[PDB]
Amino acid sequence: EVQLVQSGAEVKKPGASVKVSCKASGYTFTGYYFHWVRQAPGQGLEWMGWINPISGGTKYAQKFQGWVTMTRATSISTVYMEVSRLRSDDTAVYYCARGHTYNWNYAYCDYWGQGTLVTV
Amino acid sequence: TNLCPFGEVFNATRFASVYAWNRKRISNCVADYSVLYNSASFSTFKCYGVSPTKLNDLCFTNVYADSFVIRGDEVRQIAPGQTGKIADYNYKLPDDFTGCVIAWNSNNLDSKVGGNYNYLYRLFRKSNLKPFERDISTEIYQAGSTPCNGVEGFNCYFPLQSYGFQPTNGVGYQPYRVVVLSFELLHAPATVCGPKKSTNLVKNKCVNFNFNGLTGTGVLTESNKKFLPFQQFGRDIADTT
Amino acid sequence: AYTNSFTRGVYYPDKVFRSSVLHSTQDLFLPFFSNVTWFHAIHDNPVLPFNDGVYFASTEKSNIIRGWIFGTTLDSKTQSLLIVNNATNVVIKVCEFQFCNDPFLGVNCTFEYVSFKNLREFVFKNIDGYFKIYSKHTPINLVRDLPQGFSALEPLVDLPIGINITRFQTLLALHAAYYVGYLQPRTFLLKYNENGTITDAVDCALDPLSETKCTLKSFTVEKGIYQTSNFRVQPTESIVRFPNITNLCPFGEVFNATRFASVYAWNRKRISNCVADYSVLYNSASFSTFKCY
Amino acid sequence: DAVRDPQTLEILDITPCSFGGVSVITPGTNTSNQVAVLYQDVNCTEVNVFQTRAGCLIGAEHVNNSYECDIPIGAGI
Amino acid sequence: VLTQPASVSGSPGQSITISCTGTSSDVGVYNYVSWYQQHPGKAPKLMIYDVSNRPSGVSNRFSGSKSGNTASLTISGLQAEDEADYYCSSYTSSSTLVFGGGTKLTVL
Amino acid sequence: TLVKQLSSNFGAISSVLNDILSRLDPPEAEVQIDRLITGRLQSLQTYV
Ligand SMILES: *[C@@H]1O[C@H](CO)[C@@H](O)[C@H](O)[C@H]1NC(C)=O
Ligand SMILES: *[C@@H]1O[C@H](CO)[C@@H](O)[C@H](O)[C@H]1NC(C)=O
Ligand SMILES: *[C@@H]1O[C@H](CO)[C@@H](O)[C@H](O)[C@H]1NC(C)=O
Ligand SMILES: *[C@@H]1O[C@H](CO)[C@@H](O)[C@H](O)[C@H]1NC(C)=O
Ligand SMILES: *[C@@H]1O[C@H](CO)[C@@H](O)[C@H](O)[C@H]1NC(C)=O
Ligand SMILES: *[C@@H]1O[C@H](CO)[C@@H](O)[C@H](O)[C@H]1NC(C)=O
Ligand SMILES: *[C@@H]1O[C@H](CO)[C@@H](O)[C@H](O)[C@H]1NC(C)=O
Repeated sequence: EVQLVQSGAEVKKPGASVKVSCKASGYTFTGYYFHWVRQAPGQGLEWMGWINPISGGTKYAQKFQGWVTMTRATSISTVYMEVSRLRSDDTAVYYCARGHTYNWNYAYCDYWGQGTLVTV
Repeated sequence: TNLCPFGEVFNATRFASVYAWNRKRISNCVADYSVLYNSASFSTFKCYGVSPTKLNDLCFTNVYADSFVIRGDEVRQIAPGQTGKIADYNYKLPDDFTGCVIAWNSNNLDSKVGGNYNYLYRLFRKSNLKPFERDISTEIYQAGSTPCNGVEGFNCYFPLQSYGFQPTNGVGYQPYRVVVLSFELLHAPATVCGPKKSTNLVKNKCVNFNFNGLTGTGVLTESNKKFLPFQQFGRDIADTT
Repeated sequence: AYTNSFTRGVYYPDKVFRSSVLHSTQDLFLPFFSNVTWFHAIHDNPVLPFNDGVYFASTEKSNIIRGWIFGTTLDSKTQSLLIVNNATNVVIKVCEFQFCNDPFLGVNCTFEYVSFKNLREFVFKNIDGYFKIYSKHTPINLVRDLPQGFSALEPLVDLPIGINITRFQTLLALHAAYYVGYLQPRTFLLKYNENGTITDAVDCALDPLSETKCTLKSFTVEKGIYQTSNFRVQPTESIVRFPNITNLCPFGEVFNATRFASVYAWNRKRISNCVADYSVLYNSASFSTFKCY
Repeated sequence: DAVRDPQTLEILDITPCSFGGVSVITPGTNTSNQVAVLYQDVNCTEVNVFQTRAGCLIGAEHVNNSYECDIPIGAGI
Repeated sequence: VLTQPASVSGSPGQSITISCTGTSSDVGVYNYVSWYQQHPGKAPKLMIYDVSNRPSGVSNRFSGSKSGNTASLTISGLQAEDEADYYCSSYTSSSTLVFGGGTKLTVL
Repeated sequence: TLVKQLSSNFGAISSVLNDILSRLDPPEAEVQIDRLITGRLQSLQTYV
């Protein structure tokens, strides 16, 4: 069965950076995209981007372009998501989610991690 | 006197994937294939054009060595005029193949827990692969209308995918190493000769001769036929030596 | 500027000794009396196509032509065979060389090797990744053009470079005219004398008399009428006709079906009147087995 | 021999394209390098030109005077 | 990007509906809608993909639909455990994934 | 004409009998040889 285990809860100051990890298991790690989706407290879901574990191809959300970096290590089956220049509006639960591997598609995020709360 | 570094080839610690299949041009050796032949450590050993025993005691001018890692189920595809993933998009022996192909189980070396994400194989292409055509290109092929722009997308992701290689798999679903020999003949003298020992030459008597694998019966005499420096053989109308 | 190749561009097709014989061989030779482009090195080093093989010739008095480059782009993006005869050193490399915008000599490598008055003929050809070099150096007394006469070229080198060669360029020594021809799969009748030296040749496709000579395997033809060949008119263009229809085959519901019957109660579906694309399945590469007879 | 066009139901004959043997008429090369060419069993169309029953003869000049036969071509020529 | 009502309520056993309104670059054809259910204090789970298809373990009383540039999630035989945030999601512009604002479903 | 025919393969891997025998095992060499036998036999019959 698909398991995604995220890093624990973080607190940051404004202007700082945070790097969240998502450890994957229970399937062929490289064979599927990883999405990041965030949710501000009491607010809706916001798509952050996708990363391809093969080579490391990414596409971000337009609104986060220039301060979000997604990376992966294929040896440990872990995806990382880094946000720089943090503000109070970046206070959110950060989810990794496993999806398909065809880029252009609907309903990307099928299997969700437990979520990482980051407070700024 | 020099020998072929088969040690570093077969006993190598690292292999490249099939699409990025490696090559080592080898020449000017004394070759003993029987060490492998009778090693009996190989799950498969077949080739076409030459019996093993007969090739051991024979000279060749040029030999290549190629190696990669494939799946058991697909091992059969490494043969002239086969079809499938590998035959189409990763490797394709020429029909008149005169080399030698070998494979053994390497589940104890190459497989690893959790799935080895190292080795790759090409999936799609616009056309068939020519003989010995390598395609390292990870260019996103575009089977659609919209521009691709390099990113992996709704049209034709990477023609490169990694095996699983979980050790817990069946027979056919475990990696088998492979080493494809190539034996070719040109007008250049045979450099990679067998472990045979020469004898003295006797003139003006009917003898059974063997010069560099070329055999026949006849009387060897001195001649005043002035061969050019690059010429090794002279021929009769009958195409005999 | 162009010139008459006359009977030049003949090399020994193999490494077998033969003598006192007319031998018929098909190989890439310079066609007799063909046009070769004439370039000048007086008071001219463009990139020429290689095609299937190149004849190169030069006339020398001061050894100005000192090298050759062979490849597709000749710009460090691909492997490019480089031959340099700097002074007394035949140097061959096959590196991904960065060549100059205008390559000349002043007065990821897989291979390295180190060794008018003069006509220096060369033949450069690629068979299955083998780069074959033939050449002949012969004394001459002619400035204007290629001298008329016959002289066969011996092979010197065979390099297993495995390089895809489509273009080439020359290298001139700057403080010697040269020609480019191309080889064609021509049949030649080669005359070897008593010493195994090629002394003459017939280009079998030069003219009807040459065709006669090749048919009779002789350089001399008795008086009479000879049957030498068969003429055929060639086709111009293709005509394709199929019935104009549009309906497709329901392979979707067959293969992608949700339910299959057992073997003894095996199902059948008669199908007809479609346009069929089997390549969608063929290249689907989702099938463990696909054979037929 | 003939086919019905699958789109438009008419019958088309198929006649294989013109071909024919080629003869070269030559005095020995010990005398001259010049030759005449006979295209057997064709008209002087597809191909100093003389149409004979033997085919199309090119390169030979046609002369009114008769002589004893030398190199025979055919049908009294 | 997609517009949902902020709140929908119903009694146990009733049918409720949740609307999702988009555009011709999302919900309009060519398009496929998904729905997520987020139970309080949990990650979202997929509920509907492909307008109306259910993943295994999703009950038949959850049904999705799409008409033009709008979509709907219908929940029949409403249960207390259905109290959750529901998000529509869709593909957009042949480039990007978008969400609705979320609908809090409450059970009376 | 008769002599030259010997140099034809008649579809064998080689016109040279010894080259077949020196490279193939009997079960394979026999096939190649049969091709040469057929060709050569035919050649003599024509001559006679
Ligand atoms: C060679 O070039 C000349 C012009 O100098 C031209 O008349 C002739 O047709 C050319 N011949 C061939 C065979 O290319
Ligand atoms: C010619 O080039 C080589 C390098 O490839 C160099 O070693 C050599 O010294 C050069 N010239 C002479 C005359 O030695
Ligand atoms: C062969 O070479 C010798 C010179 O060594 C010469 O005397 C003889 O005439 C040559 N024969 C031919 C066929 O030219
Ligand atoms: C071919 O084309 C025309 C339509 O332009 C149609 O009338 C005719 O029936 C067609 N033939 C077949 C065999 O479908
Ligand atoms: C043929 O030509 C040669 C010159 O090479 C000459 O010696 C001979 O007499 C000629 N024979 C005839 C019959 O024309
Ligand atoms: C050659 O064609 C013409 C028509 O242009 C015809 O009159 C003549 O009979 C034809 N000759 C032969 C022998 O085919
Ligand atoms: C022969 O002479 C006649 C005139 O009587 C003329 O019409 C004809 O063209 C001549 N033919 C040849 C072969 O010269």
